[PDB]
Parts: sequence; C-alpha cells; structure tokens
Amino acid sequence: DVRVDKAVNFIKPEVSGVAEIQTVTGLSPSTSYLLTPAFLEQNFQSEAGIYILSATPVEGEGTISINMDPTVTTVSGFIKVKTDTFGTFDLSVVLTTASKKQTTGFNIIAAT
Amino acid sequence: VRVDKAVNFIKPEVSGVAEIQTVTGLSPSTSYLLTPAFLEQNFQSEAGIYILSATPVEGEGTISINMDPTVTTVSGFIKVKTDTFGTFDLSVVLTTASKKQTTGFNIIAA
Repeated sequence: DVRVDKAVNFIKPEVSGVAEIQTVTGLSPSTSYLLTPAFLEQNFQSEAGIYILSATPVEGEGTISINMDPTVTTVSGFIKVKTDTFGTFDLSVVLTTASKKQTTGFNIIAAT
Repeated sequence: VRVDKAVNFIKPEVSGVAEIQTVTGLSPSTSYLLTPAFLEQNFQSEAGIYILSATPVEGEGTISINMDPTVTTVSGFIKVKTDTFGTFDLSVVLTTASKKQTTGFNIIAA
C-alpha cells in the first residue's frame, strides 16, 4: 500500500535564482519517500513577473517544477528521497524571481 | 515509492457532464495513488477557464485543476485499487469542455 503522510509547503527563497535549503522533519528514520507538487487557490499574477520554482533533493533523485508562465504552464516531476536516522531530509529550492511570494507545496508519500 | 506510469486525463465532450476514463496495464488488485501533473500548456489559447475534477469510481479523493488566473489550484490526490485485470475507472468532468488542453496524473505505487 501507499499513502500521503503529510503535506508541506515549499519555502519562499529570499534571492532570485539562489537556492536555499528546506529541511523536512518529523518522518520515520531511514525511510524512502516520494514528493509530488500541489498548490491551492493562488493568485500568481498579484504582482509582476512569473512564479517559477524548482526543487531537488540534496541527496536523492528527481526534480519538481512549477512554472506559472501564462502561455507555457507546467506542474511536473517528483522527488525520491530518503530520511536520515533522525527522520529528516533536505531539499534545494530555487525561485527564479523571489518577489513571487505565492504558496506552493508537496505531498509526502510513503509505503504502508 | 515511485511513479509507475503517467497518464493524461480524457477530454470530455460536454461541459459539466462526467465521462469515464479507464486506466489499464497496471498490477492486478493493487493500491495506487494519483496526483496531478501537466507540461507546457497554454490554458489561454481560447476563451474560458480550464477547470477539471476527477474522482475514482471506487476509492476516495478528488483531483482538482482550476487554471483561473485569480485563484489557481492544482491539487488533490486519488486513492484507487485496480481490479483483477489491472484496471480502474475514473469519473472526469470539465466545467467548460471547449478547453482542450492536456493535463494528467502520476500513478504511484510502493
């Protein structure tokens, strides 16, 4: 079986094009998870520029892309990542234009 | 835990009238999770808003995709189990059927 363990929002990086580390905690130690993108009720045109997020695991596989360009829109990808012995993992998250302060996120999917 | 397959949603014919999508080629009698995805779509190639909802015929959850620029949502997940023939059915509805963009879902298993 498979299930959604919990939903987490992506961080909002401070600087355009410069990745920040997002740490996720509270999961089972030494366990494989799959992350998929999602967002709810966002106005991506509240100010100028385009919301474009990319996220990868520091150690793992996959890239999540959320590109809200109005004639070429993408929500795709996944991340495969394993927790450490403390139930945590790190992602690298980059916003192409950091003034886009909309909220997006991912589901954390687990075997059961 | 991985994506086994990605499949496109059907494009229903009539606004607000659900149609059945059958997914095949999966493991028999196995639980899957579905989450939405799409690539390089122009949701403004014509007038009206792309708004899709999908639910399993047997299972739970709803995927919602509302590309309204004022209130954009790409969300929800479906839990569904295949029959003994590796298939399952979804019920898919477009609010405005003239929006013929392509969207879809991941099929996830462990």
